[PDB]
Amino acid sequence: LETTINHFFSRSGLVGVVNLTDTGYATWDIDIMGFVQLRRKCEMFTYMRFNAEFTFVTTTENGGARPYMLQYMYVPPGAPKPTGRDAFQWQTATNPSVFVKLTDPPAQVSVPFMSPASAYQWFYDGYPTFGQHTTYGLCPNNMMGTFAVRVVSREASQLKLQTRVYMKLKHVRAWVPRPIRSQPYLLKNFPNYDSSKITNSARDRSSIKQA
Amino acid sequence: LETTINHFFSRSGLVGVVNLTDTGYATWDIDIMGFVQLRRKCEMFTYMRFNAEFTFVTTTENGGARPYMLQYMYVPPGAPKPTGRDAFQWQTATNPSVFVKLTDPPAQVSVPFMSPASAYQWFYDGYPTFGQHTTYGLCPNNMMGTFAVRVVSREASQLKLQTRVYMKLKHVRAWVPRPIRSQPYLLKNFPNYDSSKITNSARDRSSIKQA
Amino acid sequence: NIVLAYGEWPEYCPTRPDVSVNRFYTLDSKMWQENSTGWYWKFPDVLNKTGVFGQNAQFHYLYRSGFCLHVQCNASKFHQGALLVAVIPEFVIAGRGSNEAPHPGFTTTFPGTTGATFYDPYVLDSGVPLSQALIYPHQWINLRTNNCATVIVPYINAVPFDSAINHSNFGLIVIPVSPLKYSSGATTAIPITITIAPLNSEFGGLR
Amino acid sequence: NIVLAYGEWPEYCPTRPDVSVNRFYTLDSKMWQENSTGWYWKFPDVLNKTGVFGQNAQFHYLYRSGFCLHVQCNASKFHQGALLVAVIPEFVIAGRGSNEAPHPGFTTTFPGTTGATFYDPYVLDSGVPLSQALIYPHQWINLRTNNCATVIVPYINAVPFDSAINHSNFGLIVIPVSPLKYSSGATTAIPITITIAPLNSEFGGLR
Amino acid sequence: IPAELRPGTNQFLTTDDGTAAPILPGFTPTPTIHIPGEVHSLLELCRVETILEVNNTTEATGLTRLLIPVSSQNKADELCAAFMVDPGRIGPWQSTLVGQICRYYTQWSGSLKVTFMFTGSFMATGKMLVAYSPPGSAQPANRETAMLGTHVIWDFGLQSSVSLVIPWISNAGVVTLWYQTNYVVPPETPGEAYIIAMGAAQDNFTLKICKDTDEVTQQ
Amino acid sequence: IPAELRPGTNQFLTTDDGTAAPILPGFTPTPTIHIPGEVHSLLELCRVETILEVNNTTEATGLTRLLIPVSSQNKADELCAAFMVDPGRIGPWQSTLVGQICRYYTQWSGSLKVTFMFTGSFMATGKMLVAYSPPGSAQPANRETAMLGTHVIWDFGLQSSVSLVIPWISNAGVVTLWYQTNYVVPPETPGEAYIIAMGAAQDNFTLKICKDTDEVTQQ
Amino acid sequence: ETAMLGTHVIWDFGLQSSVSLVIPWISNAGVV
Repeated sequence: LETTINHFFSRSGLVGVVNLTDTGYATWDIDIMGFVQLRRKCEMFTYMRFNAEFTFVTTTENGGARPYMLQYMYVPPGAPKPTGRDAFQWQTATNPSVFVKLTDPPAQVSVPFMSPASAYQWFYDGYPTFGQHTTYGLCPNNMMGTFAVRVVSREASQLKLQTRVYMKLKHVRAWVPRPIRSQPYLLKNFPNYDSSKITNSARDRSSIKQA
Repeated sequence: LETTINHFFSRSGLVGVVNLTDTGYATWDIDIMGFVQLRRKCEMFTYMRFNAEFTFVTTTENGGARPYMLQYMYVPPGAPKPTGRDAFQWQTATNPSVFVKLTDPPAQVSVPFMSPASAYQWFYDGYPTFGQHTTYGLCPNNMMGTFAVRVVSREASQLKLQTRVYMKLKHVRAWVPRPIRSQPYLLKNFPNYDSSKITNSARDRSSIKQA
Repeated sequence: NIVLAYGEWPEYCPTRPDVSVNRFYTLDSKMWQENSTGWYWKFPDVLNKTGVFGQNAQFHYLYRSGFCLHVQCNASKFHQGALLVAVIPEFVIAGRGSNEAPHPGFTTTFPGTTGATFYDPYVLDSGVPLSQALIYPHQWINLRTNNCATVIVPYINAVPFDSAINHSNFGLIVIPVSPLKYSSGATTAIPITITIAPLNSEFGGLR
Repeated sequence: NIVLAYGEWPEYCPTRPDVSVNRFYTLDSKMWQENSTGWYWKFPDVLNKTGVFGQNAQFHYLYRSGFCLHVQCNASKFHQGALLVAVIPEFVIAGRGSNEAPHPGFTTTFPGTTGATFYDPYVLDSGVPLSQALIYPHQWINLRTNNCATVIVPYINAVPFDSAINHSNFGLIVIPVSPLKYSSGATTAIPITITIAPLNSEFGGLR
Repeated sequence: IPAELRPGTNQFLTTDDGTAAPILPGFTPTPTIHIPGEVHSLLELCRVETILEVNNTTEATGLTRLLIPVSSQNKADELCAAFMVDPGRIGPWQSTLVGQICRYYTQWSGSLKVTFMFTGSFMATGKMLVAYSPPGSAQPANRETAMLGTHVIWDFGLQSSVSLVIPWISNAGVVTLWYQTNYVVPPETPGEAYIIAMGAAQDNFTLKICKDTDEVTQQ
Repeated sequence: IPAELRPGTNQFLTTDDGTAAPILPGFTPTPTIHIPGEVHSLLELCRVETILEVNNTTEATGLTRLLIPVSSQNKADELCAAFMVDPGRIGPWQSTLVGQICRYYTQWSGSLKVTFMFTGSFMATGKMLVAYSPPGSAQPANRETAMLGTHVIWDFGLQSSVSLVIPWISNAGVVTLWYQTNYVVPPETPGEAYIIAMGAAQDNFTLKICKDTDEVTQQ
Repeated sequence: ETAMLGTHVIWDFGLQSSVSLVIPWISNAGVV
């Protein structure tokens, strides 16, 4: 119908704004728990399994420009990330690149499922000492890579660019449910909550009668 | 699966940067042993057989420009190479050309298998005196041609261009194996090694016990 | 009667011990007074350093077993109040600070054979409201009608074999929803006791 | 027993000589002392200017033949150390300089009936570590158990016919992996002898 | 072959089906296994009973707001509790689960049910009159004009948990709990019990147009 | 016919399948022949046994670092050699071949085996105790606590080459070689032998995500 | 704990009212 779990995720929304200066490049980490619209909808379920697909959108400040051959890259988990704009990590063969102009219609690229375990895990309870490859509740089976946007020129670009990343999900299967979050979380990677001021769930009224 | 020998080569990486000034043209030789990422992966095997396919990428310095009708050419092995920018080797019929603007999406062109022997040979042991058509270990059954980039105009281009060449391999079949290179080579076309300082293969430790 | 977890019988598809570890265990009987506030245990950490099963999970580093619980509180007919027995998979607790980043540490997150104590019950000490906390397999123990709960839990993990000291498969919680009330002239402490029995253990690895 | 090269019997699909060149040859017996370091030969160069086969490869300029080797060192039961017999196709040696470009020349790269000597053993004088050098057809000669090795090599080349003075199909290497040790009161030199026999020669061309 | 380009060449419609080129050709995902408790559609969340808040009064704080108080002192004919039956609208139905996943999905229709259960002693015995009025009016005033509606006489001694099926709400309706009789306890047993509430939705409960919800934060 | 253009018109994805136009139409490649020793997949390289370095000590230089020394002077109970079983991680496993082609291919799982063989005289005779501990602990201390693990009693007189199958490494584990007994030689035979090591991988050894490696140079 | 690891019989007052126990094979001690 439309209440099945495939349609419940299959809208694509903003994830992260990645902007560069000329350093000359702007890296970014894949983290789908960026905003709060999507973190509350994906800690609904414990174990997930899904193929992503991205879409980059470039807008120069003041809007629109003459073309340039900016590239998008991708790093699989377990590989070193770039450091400078001209280092030799931009010429390896394992990192798939995407060459796309400004004035062309936007770029789109899929990403398959990238974990050694047979599902993702948004809740881990243990220590990674003799685990998978302080430290409470952080597993290395969740990182998915980087992107490392770079403009292609020999020198002197001076564009002051800005990109966006839209993320769709596909073929998503869930597993065992969990109740929804109701305390507004503070840190990014922990379930913490300001326990000095615990908020309520229902707005109050006068008394128990007089509905 | 993905460990078969067809998938092990089928990523496409950088080979050579070919840049021109206005001389007005920039020639280049086909040599897949350019960098060191690919030479170590292709002296794995002795005899190979594969169809290449190229892709040129043009970027003006400062990035992007108004269009120009730059041409790419190709010379088969056994034909004279161009000398000046306006000589009569740019109007022969045996040399297939490719006319591509700047602002269009990049150009792509395949190359079939081009040797009289039924396989390539990355190791020859002999002298070419009465051979195939000092000189130790150089066979003329390995050259594959040139490209000779040229901009089309009557005079006064003044663009200061820069190109790249990406190379994919296809349908590659190998033959008899060889062990990998472990001494960092000095020359380009010889197996030489700095024998005054032979490097090791394993980093050292304290003693033979205490693993 | 009995209530399974998600409708699945515990079975198995490495060494395989038998009836010597099919014996029942018995943890310590707690004390639920007038103003207590809840407990939790985090299986299968509490069966370490104890008994025959302790000498097969301390020296092996692969593990798979589904459990079978039996929670039982003994009280006469002049006491009132209802408990709550739920089995939460992947039970993650978080530190109650605000800022840096004060973690729980170790002495709370792995209680061992003594169960810990909830600090703030209304939000399950994990930012989740208790009102929605019956998605999990639950079972009301209600001191006017029945006083026994029998949950059977199969092995719920993505990887088919994990270690048994680092990881923790699930947790068992006990919360007093209605506070206990009695007229004067009776006992104060209604005890709460637990019985745990491993069903299909299947160990792997050596020392 | 015998060990083939890559699992292929030597056969043929021009003149075709017979049993007059099916006779065994015998190269000179080397001397492996306490501190020697290795030899190599580069077939089929060493059968030139010798015997009946020499008068059919010097005056013809097409060639095809697969060989059959028999390496045998004679030693009593009070000596120790193990050799290594490997057959490397397309054996290319390189000059040991660094800069210009000092080539090996000629007197090393084609040794003829006297085998040459490795300068640096650990890297096979070609930039390849010896630790990985058992991808090739190898055969341990180990002086406590056996003292014979029988390799049969078919014709491995891309073009089905090549010349026999310029080109060189493969090479045979002999390396002492364990150094030779003996108590005093014995011999010093354990000899090493080789036997070569062409199987299916098939020549072409005239003068 | 010839072709033209219609309107709609270069656009990005954000509700799409066209696959991209996969960035890793020939990759093999790891094969799945059987993990129990697998959810096909999220309509099998809002059929599972969750504890409804009622006593959201200012005075009640902590765990004692999941509980409707019943007191022995109160005499015949005093209203015990009342709450409107509307999922999603801000009130008692917010702490449950059906009141959460209809803060998505703008329009709905179905048949919610309401379940009660009791947490007194074994000796106590009284009655309650669970009443329900249609949404055209407000709550009743006297005990007679709730008896003429749709009542279920609930007992403490025989049963211990009664249910009720409200037919066909849409995108109000007021349930009250009249006190038929004063609480009866034998001596030395405390005269303060607590009636907790439940809540769910039945099988013919449907949803419509998707929509994002109203949280408090933004990051 | 009409058509539109989706997102992804002008791009160059670098992991592609679309063929270009051939630059030489009607060309005939030369027909191949049967060249022996043809490799289909490179998994048939890491099943061929290569010599494992062990004695990577500072003192040993040259060829004498492929060799574990055994000495007659040493008395009962001294550890002969030990090395961690991890392909790819920088240590003894780097000079072999399995330790090379798992510097590509980030993740792996399988079953490596380890083979020994001996290079002494024909008269000498002793024993060795090849031990192996699971990766949860460090190396053993005394000879008893390696006997309780998984040992193979290896002999010089009867056999001359023993093997061992380590089950299921993943992306440590320590093998040692205890000296059961002092070396016995008859007079006028030298009392210094050498045990070389081997190494390979068995049939169920798999690989995953491709990656470039760490060389030293760049040109 | 170290009596739970032996041979125990959990006896109840509410359900039963009389439990038994079978000690195997005394001879010519053992502590209950």
